Order: sequence, then structure tokens, then C-alpha cells
Amino acid sequence: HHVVRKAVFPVAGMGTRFLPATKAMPKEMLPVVDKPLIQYAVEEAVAAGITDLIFVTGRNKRAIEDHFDAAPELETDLEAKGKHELLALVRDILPAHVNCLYIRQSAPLGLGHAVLTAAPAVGNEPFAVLLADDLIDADTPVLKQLIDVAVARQGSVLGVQEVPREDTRKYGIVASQPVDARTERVTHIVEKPAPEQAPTTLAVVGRYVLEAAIFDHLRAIQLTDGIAALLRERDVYAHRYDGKRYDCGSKAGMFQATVALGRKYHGLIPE
Amino acid sequence: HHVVRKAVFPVAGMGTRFLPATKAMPKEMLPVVDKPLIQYAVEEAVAAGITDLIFVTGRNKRAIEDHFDAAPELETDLEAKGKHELLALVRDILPAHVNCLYIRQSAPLGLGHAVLTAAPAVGNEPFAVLLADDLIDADTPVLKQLIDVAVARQGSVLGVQEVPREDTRKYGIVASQPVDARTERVTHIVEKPAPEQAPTTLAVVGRYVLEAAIFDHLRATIQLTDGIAALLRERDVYAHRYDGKRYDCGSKAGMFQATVALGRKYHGLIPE
Ligand SMILES: [Cl-]
Ligand SMILES: [Cl-]
Ligand SMILES: [Cl-]
Repeated sequence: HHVVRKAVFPVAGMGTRFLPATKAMPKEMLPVVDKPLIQYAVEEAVAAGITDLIFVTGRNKRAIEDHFDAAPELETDLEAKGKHELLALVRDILPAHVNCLYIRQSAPLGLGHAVLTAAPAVGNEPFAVLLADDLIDADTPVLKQLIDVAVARQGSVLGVQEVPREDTRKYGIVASQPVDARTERVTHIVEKPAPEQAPTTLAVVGRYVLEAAIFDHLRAIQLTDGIAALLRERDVYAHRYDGKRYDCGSKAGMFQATVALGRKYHGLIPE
Repeated sequence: HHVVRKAVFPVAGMGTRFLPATKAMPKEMLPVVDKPLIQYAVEEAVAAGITDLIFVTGRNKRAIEDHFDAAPELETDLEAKGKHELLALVRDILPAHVNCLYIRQSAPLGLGHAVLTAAPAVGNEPFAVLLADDLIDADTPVLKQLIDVAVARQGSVLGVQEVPREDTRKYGIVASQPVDARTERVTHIVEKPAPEQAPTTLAVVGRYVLEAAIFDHLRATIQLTDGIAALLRERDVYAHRYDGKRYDCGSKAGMFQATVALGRKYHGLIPE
């Protein structure tokens, strides 16, 4: 039976669109108001039952490590000033039920190589993948929505979003047939199809629950290629999750996320 | 059938005996001539067929990571300064089939906590543990000697050696009975006994092949010796008198003698 307790977070984003701010920190450490992108994704994963966090690092790996590892000198300067809500902000980033490990990717070779880099830490277990640039604000954690489908259907699950047909050249797009109102069986995947040639308008977003059989298909490359090959052996579903995704891969999308989440969680309003 | 492919290296040694040098470097990064202690132990593990290296770090974890991760600017400065045979000493520390991952221990709480810290990376597999302060110079990698026993006899294996009775306060000491001329079946283990009350003079050194059932005994409630003792009650634990010379680099005296001896053997260095 399916138990998903490990999650892989590629956190070596170069973030060239955000240079020079990403000169000394990876893209996934840039904050939305007061919280790095990667912390939203970690909080989602932990809310969904993940206990083993696997960070795949690159340049400036220290920004990631220093964020999630304990910081005694900080907690010192904080509790000497009797700051309890603030200590909890730092110390309690992770519950004590949760552990992290770090693996350096050999070179920036894309998401399929980042996932394969995590194999020694995953073993022969299904596992999650979360791309922190896809900042999802949802009433129920999206990874949990995906895990629940993966356990019930017994297969890998890709998170998908309905997108305008005119925009399909921006995304990986599934070819799939409905099996219920939100979940589909995937038969093919196509990267950046022309709008009139796209098989659906269901775009892959950066939330995956993958069976460990994927690793052998990544050793045979791109993650979409490894999933395409996985389908020929095992079951792969897509699930149109309930939630609002902010694409923080662009400055525009990162800016709208700051506005929207600044408003909703911080009562910040533009002049 | 036993497959040992993962090895845990606790590398958060405070090395208070070596302060101030270990202020900004963990103890396991101190070099013996031209090589950090931890690289000798990694090279033994790799020669023994280990492919997944698991470093349990603490303070100054950066020195460990930067030593084993790639360093492109150094291959640059090497190519500009003229060297090229030096590239192999740097790029080729690890073979291409070997990977490293880093877990931070939650606090310096002893070897048993350090082993348990590696549990998420090891899973339900037998695994090796190597303490880099125990620098071992052997014709055959000691970890290989122990893994071969572990596979043949289907149990955990502690690396052991005879020590003077007077020194038993420094070691975990096994009570055991012989199974062949080098391997013993462990019946008990005692942490730092008084010389006159030590059950034997067979000391555990820092090489171990442990079955994954040890993790649950390290969670049951903290010392590695207690985990092994509990493991004995349910599973087989052997001790193996390995072939090789062990230098106790945990003291300044033992690190000094490793530098003199390996200086002589491998670098042609002789006190004047
Ligand atoms: Cl640094
Ligand atoms: Cl310690
Ligand atoms: Cl634990």
C-alpha cells in the first residue's frame, strides 16, 4: 500500500530573470513578503504528511541549509529579548517529526536530473516532488490532494491546472481521459504544444507524486521523457487540484504573488 | 542476501583536544600529511564497494561539504598555474558511481544519536559506520573484511582489536566466543569497564556493519553500545579481528604518530 513520506525539492534555480538578487542565493530562497518560496512548499509538504525532506542544491547551497538547519546564535539573541512568537517563527519552521537532507546536483541539467539525483535518499518508495517557484495557496494542501489520489488509484500523479488554449506553448500539457471529475488517466505528455495542436488544456504544474520506478526511466534525460516512459509500464494520473497557483518563475508572476499574498496574509494594499 | 552499499560517517567531532585548529574545521577534516582524516575513511569505504556516503555533520559542516563537492574554480586555477596531474587529486576524490548526502545532527549527542540521524537516508538496509578518527592502514580495506563476514554469517559485525587491559576504560569491550580464528559471536558489550573487571581485552574500534534493526533500538527509551546490546537479544552480532594498523587520531599523541608513520611509509618523511 502507498505511503508517501519523502519529498524532493529542487532548489538550485539560477533565476536569471531575477539577477542580480539570485547571485548569492538560489531562486527558491527569494521571499514572498517574509517567507522564502521554498518554505511555502515545505510547509505544504509537511501539512500533507511528508516527514523526510530531500533538498537538491546547487550554487549557494548554504542559503538553503542555513535556512532549514537550527540557528542557535539567533535563538539566543531572540530569547534574551523574550520574543516567544518570534522564537516559534524560527525554531518551529519544521516540526520535530521532520528531517532534512541535502544532495548537490552535479550540474544544472534540468528537473529530470534533479529528481534522479535524489534516488539514493528515496530508495524504493513513492515520493513527492515540489517546485517552489509554483507557489500554491490552497484551502487543503495540494500535495495532499495528489497523495490521496495516488494512494487510491495506485499510480503516479501529476498536478495539473486548466490553462487558456492560447497559452499552451508555455507548459507541458497532458493527453488524458477523465476517470472522475478532477482525476484523469495520462496517455501522453507534450512539451509546449502549439495551441491548436495541444491535446488538452491541462498544464503540468510543479507538484508530482511519483513511483520509484521513475528512476530507472531517468537513467535510460528530461522529466517529461521519464514520465512518458513510465506510462508504458505503470499507471500515471493527472489531478486538477483545488487551489490558486502563482507562477513565480517570472518577475511578473512573483510580483502578483507578493501583491495577492501580501493582501491576504499581511493586510498590505498598493498605493 | 546482504548488500552493504551505504556508509555513515559522523563528522561533527568537536576535537576539543585539537582546539584552536578545530574552531572552524571539524576534527575529521584535520589532515594527516596531505589528506583529511575523513578522506582516508571514505576511500576505504569506496574500496569496500560502498556507493552512498552519508555524512552526519554539525558545526562547520561547510568544510566537509566543500571537500567532497566539486570545486570548479580550483580546477581553473590549476589549469592556469600549469598543473594537470593535480586535477586527478581533486576531481577524482570520488569515483563517478559514488554519491554523497549531508544530514545535520540536531545536537552533539553521541555516536548512537549520530547513527540514528542517518536512518532516513539508510532505510531498511544493512549499513556501515566509519569513525574517521580511527585511521586504519591495511592491505585489504577493513570495511571490506567486515562486510564479507556480515554477508557470510548474516549478522551485524563489529570491528575489534586486542588492547592492553590497562586501556579498557577507553573502549567498548565485547564479551564473545570464537567462531573461527578471526571472528567471534558477541554475547555482551560493556562501555568502558575497569581494567580488572573487563570481560575481555577485545575493544570495538570505529568500523561497523549494522543491520537496520539497530535503528529501533536507538529510538527505544541513546548510546550506540546500548543499541548494540539490545540488538544482541533479537539478532546475531559478530566481532571481527581485522587485519590492519589502527592509529587513534582522537588524541594529539595518536594523530602525531599517524603523521610520523604514514609520513614515512607514503611520503618519504623521516624525523631529522
Ligand atoms: Cl560558506
Ligand atoms: Cl558528540
Ligand atoms: Cl528519530
